Amino acid sequence: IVGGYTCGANTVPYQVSLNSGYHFCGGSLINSQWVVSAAHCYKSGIQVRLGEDNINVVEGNEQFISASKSIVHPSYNSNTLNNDIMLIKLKSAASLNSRVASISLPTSCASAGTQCLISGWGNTKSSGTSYPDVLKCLKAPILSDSSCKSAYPGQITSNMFCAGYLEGGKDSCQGDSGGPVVCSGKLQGIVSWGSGCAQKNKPGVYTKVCNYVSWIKQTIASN
Ligand SMILES: [NH3+]CCc1ccccc1
Ligand SMILES: [Ca+2]
Repeated sequence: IVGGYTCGANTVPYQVSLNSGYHFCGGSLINSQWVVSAAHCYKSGIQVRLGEDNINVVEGNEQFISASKSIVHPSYNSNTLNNDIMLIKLKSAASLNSRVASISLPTSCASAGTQCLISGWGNTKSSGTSYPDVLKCLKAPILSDSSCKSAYPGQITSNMFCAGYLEGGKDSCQGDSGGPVVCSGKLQGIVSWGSGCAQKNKPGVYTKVCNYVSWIKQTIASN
């Protein structure tokens, strides 16, 4: 996250870190046994780390549960990043409390103008690199579909939205991938892609979760 603030320990209780010996992607807990992330975060041998604030320090609220199955969206295209969403099932169910909690799926798509919370452990510089160890938070509005398509001519599908600031300085960034965009207490987006980070007229692009709600529900009902 570039241009954000420190969230505070366990103030984003649905936030997960996907670990393969190191943090590589964020994710969101949608119930005690299922995590949703970006399909471009797919990897074998994922351990899901819940209850994290400092990802380099065991602070006491963590639950490290290995993944038993990962399901990438059947129409994920890695060249266009259309349908950049995947589900991860935990080997055992997470123990849910004030600090580890699932986030609700949407019943409505969020509109342009809606303010949202984006969070992650990704890079905090738009030029060069500095990775935080504690979770960073950013409040950003969903942008109109027409300013999104004007920023990324020919690349925005109906399964994407833009969120952020057209004049840059504030954005999600590398390592924030797969993480949550929560608007009014519902998961509306997944950190998916963009052109660099926090650049003028290059806002973050996010997977539009409301389009995927019945694939998610069907898939967890059957796996
Ligand atoms: N400018 C969009 C933000 C972004 C950039 C790279 C990876 C994930 C998110
Ligand atoms: Ca920790």
